Amino acid sequence: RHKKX
Amino acid sequence: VPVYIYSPEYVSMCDSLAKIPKRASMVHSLIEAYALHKQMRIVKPKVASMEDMATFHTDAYLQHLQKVSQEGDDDHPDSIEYGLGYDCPATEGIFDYAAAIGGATITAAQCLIDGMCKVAINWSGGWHHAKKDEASGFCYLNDAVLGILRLRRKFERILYVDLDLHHGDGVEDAFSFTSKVMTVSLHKFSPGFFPGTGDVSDVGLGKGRYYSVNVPIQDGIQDEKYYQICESVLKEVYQAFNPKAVVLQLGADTIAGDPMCSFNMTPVGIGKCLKYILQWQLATLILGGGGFNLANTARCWTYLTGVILGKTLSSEIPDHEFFTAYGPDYVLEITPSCRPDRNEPHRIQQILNYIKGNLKHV
Ligand SMILES: [K+]
Ligand SMILES: [K+]
Ligand SMILES: [Zn+2]
Repeated sequence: RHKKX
Repeated sequence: VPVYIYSPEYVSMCDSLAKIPKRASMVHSLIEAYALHKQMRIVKPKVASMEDMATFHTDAYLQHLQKVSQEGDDDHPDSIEYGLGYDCPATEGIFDYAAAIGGATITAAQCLIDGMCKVAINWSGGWHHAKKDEASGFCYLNDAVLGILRLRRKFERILYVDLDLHHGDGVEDAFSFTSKVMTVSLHKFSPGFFPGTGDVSDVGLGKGRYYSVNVPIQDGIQDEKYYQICESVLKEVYQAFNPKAVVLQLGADTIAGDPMCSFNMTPVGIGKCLKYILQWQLATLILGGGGFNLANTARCWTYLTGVILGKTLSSEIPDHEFFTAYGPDYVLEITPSCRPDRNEPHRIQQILNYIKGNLKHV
């Protein structure tokens, strides 16, 4: 799970 | 005559989105300041029903979003399971704002089904990261997916083209197993960069294998090289897939001056891509997306509305509610930054050759 932000 | 999805109340809802406050008003205001709305058919959006939204999103996710939206409970403990948190805060009203945006895109698609227009525009749509059961990347409901599912009532092959800075992972995921919808995304692809997916080798799954197309691109690309890549891919895709309708996501976070400071595009480069697609004379649904230099995003989508209308706009920003946001020069044109293009021609060529190999199976 990446952060956008 | 293009349909323009708009109402004052709709724009006011879209203005409350946490990562882009006031952007919808700025975009509409500048379009209106150039009088482009007088050359389009203005259509008020219908709000999406729960049944509309549940054609893609799960009941459990929709119920959670409805719950935390009621009072803006950004401290609910179950929000991280549903993707809410830093990127997607539980802004008060977000469930209804998202249903309005989803309904606006569905309304655009219905206008296209009915032959009301050949181009329908929802500049406040394009929230392409949202998953069936998860908010993601500032997207709570995936209006692009909802719009494609509405077009599927009539069109057996839909081409989704995604020119946002980010990979359109939510739309690609939704249709990964089907060949009725081909997704094509050009995006920055670099480990650590959101959402982390969309390599050229990601081509979809099962019956949808080779019906997803990804163009991974590095920092610094400018108008000419971007259009060359885009036209090359779309030429092959059009010949191989023969779409009957197009959904085009035009996130302006690629544009020079965006705080994300990744691509180095101007609206002219994106406009050339848009013109290439419009020349196909297919039913075309136009969406917004990212764009975090708000004035530049209004500049871009205003210019692209002109491109849709075949109209050349004056360089001078006209007087309007947000005039002072365009200072000190008050012109529509955007100037690229003086930083390097990290895209090597040999790498771009191999990406294009890999895609052409993929599309032979189509
Ligand atoms: K993209
Ligand atoms: K697909
Ligand atoms: Zn984006």
